[PDB]
Amino acid sequence: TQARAADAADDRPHRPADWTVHHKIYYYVLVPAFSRGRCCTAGVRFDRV
Amino acid sequence: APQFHRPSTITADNVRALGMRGLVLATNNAQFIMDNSYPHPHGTQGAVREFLRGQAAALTDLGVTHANNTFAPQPMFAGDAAAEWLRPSFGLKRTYSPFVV
Amino acid sequence: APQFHRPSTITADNVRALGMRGLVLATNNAQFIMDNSYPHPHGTQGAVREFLRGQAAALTDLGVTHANNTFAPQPMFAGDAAAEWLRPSFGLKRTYSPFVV
Repeated sequence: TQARAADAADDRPHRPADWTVHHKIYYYVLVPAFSRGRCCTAGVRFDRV
Repeated sequence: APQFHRPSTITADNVRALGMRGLVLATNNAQFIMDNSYPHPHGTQGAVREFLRGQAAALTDLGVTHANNTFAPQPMFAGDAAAEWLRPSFGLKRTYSPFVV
Repeated sequence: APQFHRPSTITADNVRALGMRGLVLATNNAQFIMDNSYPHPHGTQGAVREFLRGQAAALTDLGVTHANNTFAPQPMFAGDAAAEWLRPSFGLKRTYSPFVV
């Protein structure tokens, strides 16, 4: 999921360290405020998509 | 010709040789009762493996036919250029309208 | 040719053979006085039953005269696709402009 299609790695993190922290602030904090408890996280059928 | 109510007949090349316009209709004109007596050897879910190798291949056959319709798609991101040492690498946010008049 | 002041005259074939444009003027040029000499064999409500089996059968008969003006009726709801093990079933909200030029 990195930008460089040429540069892939096994274990090296290409995103910054704050990239992961900003995610949990979004989904766990802003999302319950705007959903007010009506939202879900669904598994994906990529074959049918 | 591929038949969508038989599993062991659906391959990629039987789909790729058909155009993407008629590929919509052939899955829309199959039989609602499926024949299961001749299954695909890699599982029935393995029949889904080959067909999404098949539509993705026929995207390119649609892509060649509109190469006279769009321009050349440049690299999107930096770090990919030939002479990076006297001038740097850009990358085009593919946001314009590629259209050949 | 049905006479709408006599309830024992209206059949489905007397209404369907008459055109939808001519059905407007045939009923509007009828008689105010309702004759009670020959009632309908299924009662007076039995003629109200038979009166609508001829009109609504001309909905598709006017659809034939308008079939060269719109497109084929797509599925509008779920569970309607041929190869449902590889791709699902859609349904068109007919919010577009069905019109054939």
